[PDB]
Amino acid sequence: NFHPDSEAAINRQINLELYASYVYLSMAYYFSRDDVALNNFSRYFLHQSREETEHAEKLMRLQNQRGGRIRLQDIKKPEQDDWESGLHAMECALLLEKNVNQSLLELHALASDKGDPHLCDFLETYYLNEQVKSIKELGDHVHNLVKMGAPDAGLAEYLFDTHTLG
Amino acid sequence: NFHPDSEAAINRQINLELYASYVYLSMAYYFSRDDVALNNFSRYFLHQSREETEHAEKLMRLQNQRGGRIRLQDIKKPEQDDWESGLHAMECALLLEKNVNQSLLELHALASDKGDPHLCDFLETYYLNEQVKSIKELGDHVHNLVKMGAPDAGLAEYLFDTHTLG
Amino acid sequence: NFHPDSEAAINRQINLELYASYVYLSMAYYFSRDDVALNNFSRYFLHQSREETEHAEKLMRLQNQRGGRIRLQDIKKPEQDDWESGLHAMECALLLEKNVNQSLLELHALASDKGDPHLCDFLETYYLNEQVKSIKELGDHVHNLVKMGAPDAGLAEYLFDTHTLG
Amino acid sequence: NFHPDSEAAINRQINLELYASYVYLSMAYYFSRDDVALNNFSRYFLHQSREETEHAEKLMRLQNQRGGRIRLQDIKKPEQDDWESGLHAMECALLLEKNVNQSLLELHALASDKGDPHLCDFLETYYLNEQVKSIKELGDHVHNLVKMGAPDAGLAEYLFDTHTLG
Amino acid sequence: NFHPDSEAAINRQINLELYASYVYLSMAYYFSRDDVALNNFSRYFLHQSREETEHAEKLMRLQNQRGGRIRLQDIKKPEQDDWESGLHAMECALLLEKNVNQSLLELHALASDKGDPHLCDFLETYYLNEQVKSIKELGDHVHNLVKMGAPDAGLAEYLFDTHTLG
Amino acid sequence: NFHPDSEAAINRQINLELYASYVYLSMAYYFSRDDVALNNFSRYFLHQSREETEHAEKLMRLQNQRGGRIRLQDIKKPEQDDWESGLHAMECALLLEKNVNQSLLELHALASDKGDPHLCDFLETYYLNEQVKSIKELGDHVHNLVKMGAPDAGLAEYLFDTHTLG
Amino acid sequence: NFHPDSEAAINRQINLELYASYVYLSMAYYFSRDDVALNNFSRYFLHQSREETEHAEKLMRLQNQRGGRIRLQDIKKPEQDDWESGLHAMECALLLEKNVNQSLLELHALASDKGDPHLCDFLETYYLNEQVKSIKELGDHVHNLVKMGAPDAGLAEYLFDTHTLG
Ligand SMILES: [Cl-]
Ligand SMILES: [Cl-]
Ligand SMILES: [Cl-]
Ligand SMILES: [Cl-]
Ligand SMILES: [Cl-]
Ligand SMILES: [Cl-]
Ligand SMILES: [Cl-]
Ligand SMILES: [Cl-]
Ligand SMILES: [Cl-]
Ligand SMILES: [Cl-]
Ligand SMILES: [Cl-]
Ligand SMILES: [Cl-]
Ligand SMILES: [Cl-]
Ligand SMILES: [Cl-]
Ligand SMILES: [Cl-]
Ligand SMILES: [Cl-]
Ligand SMILES: [Cl-]
Ligand SMILES: [Cl-]
Ligand SMILES: [Cl-]
Ligand SMILES: [Cl-]
Ligand SMILES: [Cl-]
Ligand SMILES: [Cl-]
Ligand SMILES: [Cl-]
Ligand SMILES: [Cl-]
Ligand SMILES: [Cl-]
Ligand SMILES: [Cl-]
Ligand SMILES: [Cl-]
Ligand SMILES: [Cl-]
Ligand SMILES: [Cl-]
Ligand SMILES: [Cl-]
Ligand SMILES: [Cl-]
Ligand SMILES: [Cl-]
Ligand SMILES: [Cl-]
Ligand SMILES: [Cl-]
Ligand SMILES: [Cl-]
Ligand SMILES: [Cl-]
Ligand SMILES: [Cl-]
Ligand SMILES: [Cl-]
Ligand SMILES: [Cl-]
Ligand SMILES: [Cl-]
Ligand SMILES: [Cl-]
Ligand SMILES: [Cl-]
Ligand SMILES: [Cl-]
Ligand SMILES: [Cl-]
Ligand SMILES: [Fe+3]
Ligand SMILES: [Fe+3]
Ligand SMILES: [Fe+3]
Ligand SMILES: [Fe+3]
Ligand SMILES: [Fe+3]
Ligand SMILES: [Fe+3]
Ligand SMILES: [Fe+3]
Ligand SMILES: [Fe+3]
Ligand SMILES: [Fe+3]
Ligand SMILES: [Fe+3]
Ligand SMILES: [Fe+3]
Ligand SMILES: [Fe+3]
Ligand SMILES: [Fe+3]
Ligand SMILES: [Fe+3]
Ligand SMILES: [Fe+3]
Ligand SMILES: [Fe+3]
Ligand SMILES: [Fe+3]
Ligand SMILES: [Fe+3]
Ligand SMILES: [Fe+3]
Ligand SMILES: [Fe+3]
Ligand SMILES: [Fe+3]
Ligand SMILES: [Fe+3]
Ligand SMILES: [Fe+3]
Ligand SMILES: [Fe+3]
Ligand SMILES: [Mg+2]
Ligand SMILES: [Mg+2]
Ligand SMILES: [Mg+2]
Ligand SMILES: [Mg+2]
Ligand SMILES: [Mg+2]
Ligand SMILES: [Mg+2]
Ligand SMILES: [Mg+2]
Ligand SMILES: [Mg+2]
Ligand SMILES: [Mg+2]
Ligand SMILES: [Mg+2]
Ligand SMILES: [Mg+2]
Ligand SMILES: [Mg+2]
Ligand SMILES: [Mg+2]
Ligand SMILES: [Mg+2]
Ligand SMILES: [Mg+2]
Ligand SMILES: [Mg+2]
Ligand SMILES: [Mg+2]
Ligand SMILES: [Mg+2]
Ligand SMILES: [Mg+2]
Ligand SMILES: [Mg+2]
Ligand SMILES: [Mg+2]
Ligand SMILES: [Mg+2]
Ligand SMILES: [Mg+2]
Ligand SMILES: [Mg+2]
Ligand SMILES: [Mg+2]
Ligand SMILES: [Mg+2]
Ligand SMILES: [Mg+2]
Ligand SMILES: [Mg+2]
Ligand SMILES: [Mg+2]
Ligand SMILES: [Mg+2]
Ligand SMILES: [Mg+2]
Ligand SMILES: [Mg+2]
Ligand SMILES: [Mg+2]
Ligand SMILES: [Mg+2]
Ligand SMILES: [Mg+2]
Ligand SMILES: [Mg+2]
Ligand SMILES: [Mg+2]
Ligand SMILES: [Mg+2]
Ligand SMILES: [Mg+2]
Ligand SMILES: [Mg+2]
Ligand SMILES: [Mg+2]
Ligand SMILES: [Mg+2]
Ligand SMILES: [Mg+2]
Ligand SMILES: [Mg+2]
Ligand SMILES: [Mg+2]
Ligand SMILES: [Mg+2]
Ligand SMILES: [Mg+2]
Ligand SMILES: [Mg+2]
Ligand SMILES: [Mg+2]
Ligand SMILES: [Mg+2]
Ligand SMILES: [Mg+2]
Ligand SMILES: [Mg+2]
Ligand SMILES: [Mg+2]
Ligand SMILES: [Mg+2]
Ligand SMILES: [Mg+2]
Ligand SMILES: [Mg+2]
Repeated sequence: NFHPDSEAAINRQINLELYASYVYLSMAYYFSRDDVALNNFSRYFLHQSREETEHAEKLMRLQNQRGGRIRLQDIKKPEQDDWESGLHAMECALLLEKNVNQSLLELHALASDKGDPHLCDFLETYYLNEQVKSIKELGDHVHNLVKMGAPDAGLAEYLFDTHTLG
Repeated sequence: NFHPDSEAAINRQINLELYASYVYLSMAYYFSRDDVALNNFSRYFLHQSREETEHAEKLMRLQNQRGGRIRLQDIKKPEQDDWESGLHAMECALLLEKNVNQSLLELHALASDKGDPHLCDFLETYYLNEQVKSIKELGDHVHNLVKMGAPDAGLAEYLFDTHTLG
Repeated sequence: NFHPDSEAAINRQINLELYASYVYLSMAYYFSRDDVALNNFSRYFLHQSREETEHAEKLMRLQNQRGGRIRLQDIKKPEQDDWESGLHAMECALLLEKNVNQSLLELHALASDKGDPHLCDFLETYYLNEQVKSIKELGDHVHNLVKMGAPDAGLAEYLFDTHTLG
Repeated sequence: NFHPDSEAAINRQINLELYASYVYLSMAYYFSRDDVALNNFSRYFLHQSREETEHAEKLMRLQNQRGGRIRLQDIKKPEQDDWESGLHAMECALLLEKNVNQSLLELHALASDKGDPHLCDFLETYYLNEQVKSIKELGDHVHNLVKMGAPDAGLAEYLFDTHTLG
Repeated sequence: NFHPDSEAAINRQINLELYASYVYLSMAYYFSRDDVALNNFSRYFLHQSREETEHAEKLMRLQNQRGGRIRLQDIKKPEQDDWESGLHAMECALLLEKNVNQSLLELHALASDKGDPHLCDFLETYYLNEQVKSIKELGDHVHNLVKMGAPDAGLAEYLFDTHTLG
Repeated sequence: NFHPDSEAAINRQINLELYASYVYLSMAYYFSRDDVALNNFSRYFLHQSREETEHAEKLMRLQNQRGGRIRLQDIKKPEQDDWESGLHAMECALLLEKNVNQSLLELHALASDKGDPHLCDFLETYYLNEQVKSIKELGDHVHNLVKMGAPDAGLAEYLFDTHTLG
Repeated sequence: NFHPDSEAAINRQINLELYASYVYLSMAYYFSRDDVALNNFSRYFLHQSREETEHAEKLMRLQNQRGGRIRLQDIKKPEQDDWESGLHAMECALLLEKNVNQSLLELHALASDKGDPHLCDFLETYYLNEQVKSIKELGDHVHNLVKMGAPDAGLAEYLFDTHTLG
């Protein structure tokens, strides 16, 4: 029981998860630049990158298990190589995770229309809550950074780096 | 002491390592397809993918350490999604690793011309021998698979999967 | 296989490493002054001093191993006894390490011209990367200190001392 | 109690054992070639090489203990550098070990004629049975390889490599 | 990327390392003669012999890894069977190691001309420093033995044997 | 309670301790020369060098604790780079330690005149007895070396190196 | 299967082994004399005495096992009570062990003539090699002692006692 629009949509989500992994990887190595040097922001985003790779692998295994055929696409480069500040990176990540969430919600609605409860359950089990938690955590971080005066307050990002992300 | 052609070439190698990671990832999930089902070929290529990601990260850290600026590019999709057979995948990997090697050798020669012994040493230390070992190992595997009659001999790939890659 | 210009240059590097050790020692005891009292800056620079002594000893052992004759020179005093601030000391260290690096690069180029691959390898193995890492780390520290408002912001150096150098 | 023909014959056996060591070393590195890649054949022959070196050292110690003078000779190269197949190498080894055995039997007969029971006992204790066991084991291996269809059956040597020599 | 002059030169070095192994083996069993009986000189040279065999095996593995073909030659006998004294053996070893070093330096220069950085790095990593250390250690031993009055001073070699080589 | 002549004198002693450290370092690497090769003399003098660095650091901490200002000077090179023999080095060290002792005694007398019991106690606690013990130990060593016939007796320094300094 | 000449010859060897035990016992207590005082020579010879007693007991058990009748004889006193020097004792022991060896070889030849392979094997297993090793070891010791200048060099025997026999 597996539709072609479903196979295709899963393949599209695979690519999106790999893109998310790459964005986070880009931010991780931005924050270990010599003129940024926020080593816990770096570690934070590196860990998120690795999570996103696992998100992609889970969908690839789903595709294999349902007898679909994985069709990989180019992984697009992140839209910035200078992420400007710890606050700006967090805000960009929050938007990324909200766009990923809405793609997952779209995929869920497609699965519901197709009467594919196995795909709905897979998404609900592995993706939808983790996305909500991600979105909440990034939102938390953005709020704290703004309240502390980032990015122009000289100490906000340094102190956020050593305590919250430490 | 860091040239712009050098920075650029390192960025090009970063992208190539990420491409290699993606090729191996593609082969890993080909071999767990229901009409392939060579689970040790899958594990083998998955491990190689993860190594290639580390190869890319080491160059990104080098770029940061030398004060260069990482400039990421799209990661191109692998040229096949059906890798046809365990032998064909191994042959395709051997070619990939030889092309990666020749790009690394080109980068080494650029570094030598630029009088950048730190970059030469980095490459020699982390890349050139691992590439030779990789190339040798894949060559070993290709030879064994051909000698056993792959891919048309029904038992060659199954038995290679359970013993050599087990 | 060992040239006299090579022996001489190694002796010059020995002296430079011992000078670097002395500079760091001077900064270590500046920061435990009663009107400075940044005890983790002190510990940081003391550790760097001890590393530099080991850098000098490794070259002395190289000289002995190659059958050269160690010729020691006066170790010059550091150019300041009041290092003014945690930021100023870090900036002065970064410059010192860049000058040491360029002396090591000069020695490497001399060894290459002399066809002395043992000396090239020794330098590449023990010196060139450690210098790049040092330079990067000091650069990181300088950037963080400036961003936090050092030296005139009353809390920047205190907080850098307790977190980054803690 | 030690004859000159005896001293000379022991010296000749020393050289023969060292030759055997070298043959096995040659076969070990043949089987780790990229177009052979039988890593357990390689390990097997490498272990035999090391045994043969010990066989030579025991006779050198005997020579020293009896007050004879060790007179070393050139160690001849093995007669092939391409050993052609796992079966052909095993057959060549069996012949080598039979020729070594017959040289040891000749030495034993010389010792018996000379009334040198210490040399007879040394040979019987350390050499003659190990040779018979070697010859039997190689014969076992040759028989199994032929029965399985080596070298032209694509799987015989691979499977012998992974099970018998694993 | 592997030249025929390179393959040939590596094969020549293999043979030279095996020759060095044999020289040391010859000296080891000289010093356990009943009219020499310097059992720590014996152990010392025996250990050096085993190291040299490993030096040869590393180059054989390099040859296999680069896709070259190992071509073994006769291993020549050492030029003496009576090494005359502990001092004379040490002096002969120092010369051997200097000749081996110069052959390795020649091979390095060949690799540099051929633009083969993998071979340069292999040599620098595994051979050139060990040779310098060897040469220094043997030189140390020769100097101590001469200063103590060897070989004609009845106690020099005995005492060197029990303390330095003990 | 801290005089300017006192601050100055402590600074002069700091420099003298650092000079002593450097002399010992010079002797340590003399005795690991290939034409000296007395590795326990080397270790002995290396340990003394490290002690002298600690002697200097203790006075720097004293200066900081009393609110004085450390003023570092050039560290002069040792007066010899060829220390000639194990006996000559020991004799030169004994003289160095006696000159350091007399400088410490001078500093103590200055402190007594200034009514600075904290400085007197510091010196008595950390310096004066260690100096007497040092002087006695070096004197012991010199006496033994002369009695054994150093430096011209071929075995005196070798045997002193392996037993007393072992 | 046991001849009377064989029984008799074994009885003669028993007595010879007991004589050897007594000689060594005599030398052991010579070297603990107050005007000799070489306590490791003493321990060495005492251990050899105990070995010789075991050599005699093994032949007595052989005699009992073969159904022969042990016929003991007087144990003659050693031919000296003043063994003169550590070198002279070692030389006297070497001669004793060579005479014991030749008696054992004579017994072996008798057994061979009598077609008594059990007695030949007993001798070869327990006696002939131990004798060769003994003879070699004593020869080693004699050579070292002469080379060091014994007995007239005041330090040769003392130093041999503390190192070789320690
Ligand atoms: Cl899967
Ligand atoms: Cl695409
Ligand atoms: Cl950008
Ligand atoms: Cl911003
Ligand atoms: Cl923003
Ligand atoms: Cl900020
Ligand atoms: Cl980094
Ligand atoms: Cl791009
Ligand atoms: Cl395809
Ligand atoms: Cl295929
Ligand atoms: Cl194909
Ligand atoms: Cl197949
Ligand atoms: Cl199995
Ligand atoms: Cl050294
Ligand atoms: Cl100077
Ligand atoms: Cl100043
Ligand atoms: Cl400042
Ligand atoms: Cl400044
Ligand atoms: Cl501040
Ligand atoms: Cl031996
Ligand atoms: Cl020959
Ligand atoms: Cl051939
Ligand atoms: Cl064949
Ligand atoms: Cl054949
Ligand atoms: Cl086969
Ligand atoms: Cl290999
Ligand atoms: Cl040849
Ligand atoms: Cl000779
Ligand atoms: Cl000589
Ligand atoms: Cl000579
Ligand atoms: Cl001697
Ligand atoms: Cl302090
Ligand atoms: Cl000054
Ligand atoms: Cl001098
Ligand atoms: Cl002198
Ligand atoms: Cl003097
Ligand atoms: Cl001396
Ligand atoms: Cl019994
Ligand atoms: Cl009687
Ligand atoms: Cl007597
Ligand atoms: Cl005598
Ligand atoms: Cl005598
Ligand atoms: Cl004596
Ligand atoms: Cl001693
Ligand atoms: Fe996680
Ligand atoms: Fe995700
Ligand atoms: Fe996400
Ligand atoms: Fe791995
Ligand atoms: Fe790679
Ligand atoms: Fe690769
Ligand atoms: Fe460190
Ligand atoms: Fe340094
Ligand atoms: Fe440094
Ligand atoms: Fe805190
Ligand atoms: Fe074995
Ligand atoms: Fe053998
Ligand atoms: Fe054999
Ligand atoms: Fe199996
Ligand atoms: Fe070793
Ligand atoms: Fe070697
Ligand atoms: Fe060597
Ligand atoms: Fe100490
Ligand atoms: Fe001192
Ligand atoms: Fe001192
Ligand atoms: Fe001793
Ligand atoms: Fe015993
Ligand atoms: Fe006996
Ligand atoms: Fe005996
Ligand atoms: Mg994709
Ligand atoms: Mg996360
Ligand atoms: Mg793009
Ligand atoms: Mg873009
Ligand atoms: Mg539902
Ligand atoms: Mg549900
Ligand atoms: Mg979830
Ligand atoms: Mg996330
Ligand atoms: Mg937060
Ligand atoms: Mg890229
Ligand atoms: Mg791999
Ligand atoms: Mg594309
Ligand atoms: Mg394509
Ligand atoms: Mg290198
Ligand atoms: Mg590598
Ligand atoms: Mg690989
Ligand atoms: Mg294989
Ligand atoms: Mg200097
Ligand atoms: Mg450091
Ligand atoms: Mg100055
Ligand atoms: Mg100045
Ligand atoms: Mg380094
Ligand atoms: Mg540093
Ligand atoms: Mg920092
Ligand atoms: Mg020979
Ligand atoms: Mg064997
Ligand atoms: Mg030949
Ligand atoms: Mg031939
Ligand atoms: Mg046997
Ligand atoms: Mg064998
Ligand atoms: Mg078999
Ligand atoms: Mg050869
Ligand atoms: Mg060695
Ligand atoms: Mg020859
Ligand atoms: Mg010759
Ligand atoms: Mg190089
Ligand atoms: Mg290099
Ligand atoms: Mg090396
Ligand atoms: Mg060596
Ligand atoms: Mg020495
Ligand atoms: Mg000073
Ligand atoms: Mg001391
Ligand atoms: Mg001066
Ligand atoms: Mg001077
Ligand atoms: Mg007191
Ligand atoms: Mg004291
Ligand atoms: Mg001292
Ligand atoms: Mg003393
Ligand atoms: Mg009796
Ligand atoms: Mg014994
Ligand atoms: Mg009597
Ligand atoms: Mg008598
Ligand atoms: Mg037997
Ligand atoms: Mg025996
Ligand atoms: Mg005995
Ligand atoms: Mg001895």
